Amino acid sequence: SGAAKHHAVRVKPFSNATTQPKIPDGLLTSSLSRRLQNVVGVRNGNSPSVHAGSDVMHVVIAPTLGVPVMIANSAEGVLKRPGLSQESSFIGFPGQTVGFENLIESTGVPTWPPTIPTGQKLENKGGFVLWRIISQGLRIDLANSDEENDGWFEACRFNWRNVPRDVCMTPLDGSTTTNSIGIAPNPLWLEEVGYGMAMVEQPGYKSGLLKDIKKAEFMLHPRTTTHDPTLIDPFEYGGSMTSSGGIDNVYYPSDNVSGNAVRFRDMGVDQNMDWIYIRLHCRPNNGTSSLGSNFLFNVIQNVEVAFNPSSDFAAFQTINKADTKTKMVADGLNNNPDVFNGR
Amino acid sequence: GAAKHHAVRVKPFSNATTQPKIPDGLLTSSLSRRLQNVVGVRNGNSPSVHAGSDVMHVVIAPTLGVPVMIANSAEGVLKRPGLSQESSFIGFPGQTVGFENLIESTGVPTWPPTIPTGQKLENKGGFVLWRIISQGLRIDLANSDEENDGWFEACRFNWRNVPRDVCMTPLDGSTTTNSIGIAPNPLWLEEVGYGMAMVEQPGYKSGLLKDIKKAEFMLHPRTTTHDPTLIDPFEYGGSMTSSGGIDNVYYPSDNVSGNAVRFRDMGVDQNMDWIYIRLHCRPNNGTSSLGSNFLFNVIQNVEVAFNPSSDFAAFQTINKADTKTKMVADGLNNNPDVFNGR
Amino acid sequence: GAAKHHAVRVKPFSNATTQPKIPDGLLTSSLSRRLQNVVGVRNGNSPSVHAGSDVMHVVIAPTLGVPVMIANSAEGVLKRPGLSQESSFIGFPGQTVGFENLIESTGVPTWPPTIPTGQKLENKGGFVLWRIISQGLRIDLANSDEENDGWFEACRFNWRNVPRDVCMTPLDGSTTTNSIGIAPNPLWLEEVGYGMAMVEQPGYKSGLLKDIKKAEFMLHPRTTTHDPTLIDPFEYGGSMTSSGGIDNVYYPSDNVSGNAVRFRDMGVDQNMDWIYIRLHCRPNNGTSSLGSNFLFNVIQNVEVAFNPSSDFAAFQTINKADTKTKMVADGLNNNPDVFNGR
Amino acid sequence: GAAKHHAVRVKPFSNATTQPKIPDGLLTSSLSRRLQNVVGVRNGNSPSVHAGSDVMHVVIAPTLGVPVMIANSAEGVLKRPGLSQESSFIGFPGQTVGFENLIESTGVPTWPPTIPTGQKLENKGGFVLWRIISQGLRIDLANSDEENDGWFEACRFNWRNVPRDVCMTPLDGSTTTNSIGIAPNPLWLEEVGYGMAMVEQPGYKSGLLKDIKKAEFMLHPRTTTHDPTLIDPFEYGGSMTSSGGIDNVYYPSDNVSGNAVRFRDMGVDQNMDWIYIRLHCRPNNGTSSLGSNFLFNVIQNVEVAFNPSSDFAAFQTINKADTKTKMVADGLNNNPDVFNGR
Amino acid sequence: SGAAKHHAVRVKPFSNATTQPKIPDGLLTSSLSRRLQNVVGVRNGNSPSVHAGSDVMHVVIAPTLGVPVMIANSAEGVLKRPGLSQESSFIGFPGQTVGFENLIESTGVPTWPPTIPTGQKLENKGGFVLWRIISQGLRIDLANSDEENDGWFEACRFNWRNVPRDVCMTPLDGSTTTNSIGIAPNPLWLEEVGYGMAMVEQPGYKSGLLKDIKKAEFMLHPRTTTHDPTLIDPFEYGGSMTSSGGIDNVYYPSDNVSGNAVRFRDMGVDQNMDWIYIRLHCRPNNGTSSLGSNFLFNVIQNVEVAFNPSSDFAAFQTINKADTKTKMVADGLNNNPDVFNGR
Repeated sequence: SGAAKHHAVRVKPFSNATTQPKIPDGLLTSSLSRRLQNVVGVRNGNSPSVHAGSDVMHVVIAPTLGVPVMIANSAEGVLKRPGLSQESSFIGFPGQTVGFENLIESTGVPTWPPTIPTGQKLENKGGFVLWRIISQGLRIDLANSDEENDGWFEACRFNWRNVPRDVCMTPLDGSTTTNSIGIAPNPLWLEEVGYGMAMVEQPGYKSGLLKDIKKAEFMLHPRTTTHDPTLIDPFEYGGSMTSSGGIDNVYYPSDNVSGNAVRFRDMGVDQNMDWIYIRLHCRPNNGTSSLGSNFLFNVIQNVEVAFNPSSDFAAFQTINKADTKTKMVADGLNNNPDVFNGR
Repeated sequence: GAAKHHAVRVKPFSNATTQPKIPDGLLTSSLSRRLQNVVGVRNGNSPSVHAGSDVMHVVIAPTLGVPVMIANSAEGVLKRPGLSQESSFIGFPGQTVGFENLIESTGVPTWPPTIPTGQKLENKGGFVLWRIISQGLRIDLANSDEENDGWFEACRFNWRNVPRDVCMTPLDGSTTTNSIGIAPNPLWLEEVGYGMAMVEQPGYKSGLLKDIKKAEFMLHPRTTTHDPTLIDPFEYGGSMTSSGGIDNVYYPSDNVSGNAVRFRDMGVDQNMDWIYIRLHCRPNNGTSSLGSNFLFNVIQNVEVAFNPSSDFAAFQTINKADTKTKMVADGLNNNPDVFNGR
Repeated sequence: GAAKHHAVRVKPFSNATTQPKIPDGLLTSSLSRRLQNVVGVRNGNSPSVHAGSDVMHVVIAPTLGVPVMIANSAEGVLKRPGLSQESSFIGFPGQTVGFENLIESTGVPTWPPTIPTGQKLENKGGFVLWRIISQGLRIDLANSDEENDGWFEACRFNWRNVPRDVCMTPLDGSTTTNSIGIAPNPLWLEEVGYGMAMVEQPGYKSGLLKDIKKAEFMLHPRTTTHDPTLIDPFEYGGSMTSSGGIDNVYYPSDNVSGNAVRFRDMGVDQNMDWIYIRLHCRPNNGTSSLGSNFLFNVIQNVEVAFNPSSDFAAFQTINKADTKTKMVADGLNNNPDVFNGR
Repeated sequence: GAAKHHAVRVKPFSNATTQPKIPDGLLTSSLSRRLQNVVGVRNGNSPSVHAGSDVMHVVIAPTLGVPVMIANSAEGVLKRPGLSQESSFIGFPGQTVGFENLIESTGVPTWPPTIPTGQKLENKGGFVLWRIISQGLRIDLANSDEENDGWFEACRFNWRNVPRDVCMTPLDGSTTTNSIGIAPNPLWLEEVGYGMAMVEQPGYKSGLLKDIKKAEFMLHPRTTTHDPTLIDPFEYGGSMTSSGGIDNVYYPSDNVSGNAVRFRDMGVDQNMDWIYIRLHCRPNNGTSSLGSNFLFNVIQNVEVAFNPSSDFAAFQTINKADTKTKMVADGLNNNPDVFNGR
Repeated sequence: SGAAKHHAVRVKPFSNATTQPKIPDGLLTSSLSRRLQNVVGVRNGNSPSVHAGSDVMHVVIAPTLGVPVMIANSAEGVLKRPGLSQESSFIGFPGQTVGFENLIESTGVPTWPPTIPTGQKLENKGGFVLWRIISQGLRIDLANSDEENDGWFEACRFNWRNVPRDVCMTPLDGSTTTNSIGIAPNPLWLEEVGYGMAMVEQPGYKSGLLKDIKKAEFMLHPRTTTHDPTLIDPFEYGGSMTSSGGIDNVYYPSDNVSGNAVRFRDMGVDQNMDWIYIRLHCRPNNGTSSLGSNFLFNVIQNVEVAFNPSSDFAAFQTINKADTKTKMVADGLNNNPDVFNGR
């Protein structure tokens, strides 16, 4: 049937079954989908202070809108965020429908970084307010030569604590300056949960060699029950959002109890999905004799949205027909807690 | 009888039962009311706001109490001159649903609200959880064969969910009664509706006004579970505003306050889509052409869970889940056509 | 496999499994705890508030940690004299659930809260998502056969959903311990309970106190997806309040603040209904006649999704969806009878 | 799977799918858009060109973006007085297709073109290959029943294929907007249309204007492979021309230049035929009798192959060949009747 | 049936069949289980005296409670235990239910290292006294690059001689200082049995290359007969326990004939299981031109316990139902003496 391609994309995020996947449950009567993808080379960094004497690169793949991947202790992170935000780098989906634009609220002039405490406005540029994740996957390949392919990795999926300050907003293209913004997992989660986490005790935890990580594939799991959409609400902020104050330009709620913090958390995250945390114990990188482990990151976030009539995409929307196999497809998918499976 | 419930679900004006429900077993004890109103509507002769324009703009939204807003209406021109797009509203007065505005400190009922003084929007329905079983609109042109020209175009759409797109106004369509309901805000036309490319929306249709009596407009639900809407307590000051004139149409001052989002959530069944209609009517200039006369028949079938303090709580019955509910919903919403035959 | 889960769903006190679930596959990885408590309750001898009254008022609510509130109990009269309707609370101390009040600036645990100074209600469970698999109360008249007179009446109702109808108090029923849960507020009796004509409510039943040992009260879930509740971070200054006395029962200071709605949403499983019970007991004069003594047995089967930091995360198991879940829920909630044969 | 595609093929206004295709597997990766427009058209009141004439001449052509040209319409009389036969154009503004006139040396967009200075007609779609899945026109007499008199006649014909029979004008029907499409040139009426004895043409039909609401005009494709059209880069100086007036209707200055043939080939899907319609309307004297007012509804379902630079490239889907394509096309084109029952 | 997951964990210690495995024989009427796991990077050390001129790392995986793995001649062992206790390192299960706490008996104040000869008390902190091993496995992966993956290994399982001084107590987390204690195989076993053992003569002995050890999986074998639980008895000691006197803080019975020695041996070891001894003939490590072989150790000990009513875990206990396939599952498992099998 026609739902076969949708189910295939549901269980295999990188599947080539269809360019316009859907969750065939009939929730979004008329909707369109985009397969957001990005491929980036990532290398563990040589940090002077924050990750001094550490060859561990920390990866969080989260169901956030636009910037699902956060990497701490990457060379790009050390370059772009020196000593700030855990020297992290972000992989997002620039030049694709989703995203926001920061404006000065009083005048409407786009502005990045935000000039807080002055009033700001995150303008939703996607032409949609309801969105959900069909499936989200990450593929990591060790791109070093055979004489430098040493190291290992550990990974586990987990139930996120839903703390507003665990998510942040950063440019979709991974820079610190472009005013096309997405929602990313905050590096603050690493130093409050991630670094101290007892990974081995999490169900589904797995480990392996970096030279074999190219055979692994990490994907988030949805619920077996109906996958409710996330509603993007209007968002304006003054001092209710904050950053480290440095050139990293990673902004997150100033606290966890304000109404803005909860609104930001709810609108920026698909809370039907789980999170995955990966530690890459890489080849050392000191810049003189060891130059770290270079990786190939391939992240795909399949998203279904309901476009509003003002959008030019509203003409392309198609009908979402409910299928009888959707629930059992999802249950079969999420009945295995293994953090990764073979490609 | 699940068959009668399904019949009402797919045909809002069906007479299968007087107590329809969504037979999914979500609300354990509940009671439903089929809110209805019949109103005559004519495109207005506005001096400035719609000067020279023969288009009457109709929005049918899944709001509690006042589903229909009509801009460039003769009633709108008379009641709300030069304000709120000279709109008129069709609601459900004298039926259980509704609110009453009070001055919060003293408790004195007060309409229009005395902003910035603290106000309270008291829920008078005796319920806090509500949902829409089905909503329908029927329009008939009431002109003679010598005056029955014109055409219409309509489409359903996914609403952008902006708090200022909804407003609160008297249920009976007046500006003073103080039996308030939630309506689509005429400000939606100024920002989305007027400049909207209707022809590009899926399910868009057009037709002649003389043939609109054979059409029927209904909102479409989701195929999945139809979650109910919760009415929260509502007190406000400067967080709500209006045009400041005698139109007495009030709405959130901005789109970002907590009150704005609470108002949006509680006033709208966000499981249902919206429909927009443009009526290209006979000109109404006041001297040589006197417009198109319409009969509007709007029905909103609502299911609520009454609280024990209500004088309707004793009449609640059980909601029994039926197997065919999802199939009925999917069959209903699989066709995006804005209207069908009656 | 899922038969034990269904058994616990329909029978809260069933011995089928120590780790029940709602087998719908909603929480992929989750663990469950069967929160239970057995207490002895007798009607009190109030000097002023319930002076001369022989009625104990019991509310069974789907609140996290302290589901039962008893007004005009001996323990209520002793611990909370002339305050909060001299009510007692039955909670689940020493088990996983609960909060801890802190001074926000320093993090030092502190009970009672030092209003209006900034307080933080730290969630001490390792979970943020929780839902009630099933909740039930058993009441046993422990009086001698010679003193078995009296009668009771009960009803289930759709809850007002007002923030001030819920409160926070120590889990162990005291006023001093800094392990806090969420309880139905005795203010609900003042506003709704006392003035309710219970006999009119659907599913209302009455019986003799000597036959209450054969009855079982249990809340009714929905037939649709039992969506979980999210515990949000909570910090309060003047947004919470109390009677000002030593009863230390704290609740939102109004029904409209952001904290009020957050508290109400996070503390209550809104997929369940509430139960109100009136116990008409033997009089308690304090010296010679000690009224009626009961055995209260309340069980709240809760499913939670533990976060990584929790030591319980290692024990979580996979929730597999079962085909009979909807049928079981609908069969359970299709009967509005407030109690069924034990 | 392909049933929806066949439905759109035989019924241009069908609601089967928002992304139709010709399922022949010609374009491996492609996306489709259903270009539609609904306009009100009434016969004009010309001072000189159509002075005293009640006939509107309508050409439905397979031109990219502006398929319909109406001569002697009120809008034509207003926008293009005494020029280009006082014609109106119905195009598809704001949708993907269209061009932009530039000054060739600087690249600055400029409309009208500054002949004889070098101009460039930049293709603003992200595609170079395009073909028409199906094209149809619906005409509705919007006059009152009292004023429903008049008749119409129509025929389909094999097109001359002369470059000056096509022109470029703004997509939105204006004379000033710099979003350009390809339209049938009103010069074709002067050379062919006006002097045509329509009654002799095969498939010719006539009817009453009051019954045109029951008719549907659609172009007929071939039964063989529907080969796509290629949009070539186009730069022109004196090779294009206009009447010299404010109507801004531009067409090749002769029929033999390389640019003339390139323009003709790239702007027209030559696998389709054309349709000529004569509407004999009520007279329009400009003050008391306003002639006949129609509702024009034209849909052009187009399949394109987007190039990598386009943002639409990500949305392209695989065109799978179907066994029923040839049968569907042959069944469609085997009937030369100019219109069929709506 | 439901016993399928239990049998799967019985035969595959790293199986993801269930998070709460059991031995479905109906011995422990009401019980709860924990899957104790730890993942540690291990490298053969460069010792100056004890393992001078030796590239052999000695691994013993024993059915001891909490610290099943002992590695001699590891870099961590050379660092933490210089010249003492065979320069060994231990992989245990910290932060998981099992373990002990050392106290001064007279005052009850926790104290590590013990201040012997003064009276000490090993306080059982698990909330249980009856325990048994469902299954125990070890996975070793060579984490060197392809230009440093030289070496080989040999392994054999054996029947332990049950000498009390062959086991010891050491912190669960592998340090020498944390007061959360477990039971480990004593390095003294190596110099009395292990170093001189004729490994090739033991049935089931196998050998291979270090670059292929990642395909091997070592697991202990239980008896085919009923798996009796081990009872943890109260334990207090003065001079009946001893160490080398150095900063290694590895403590073991002072002799083999005291009542305390036998009690320690019986309570700390599941004597229904066999032992495995592995020799890793690693790449040389001299600190100037060869830096040894780096490994990834992944050890899992699946344990079933009966919690006492004072424990908070007593509420979570489930019923142990006897299954008809348990005996044949165990017999099929232990009928092959091969020291390792493919993963």
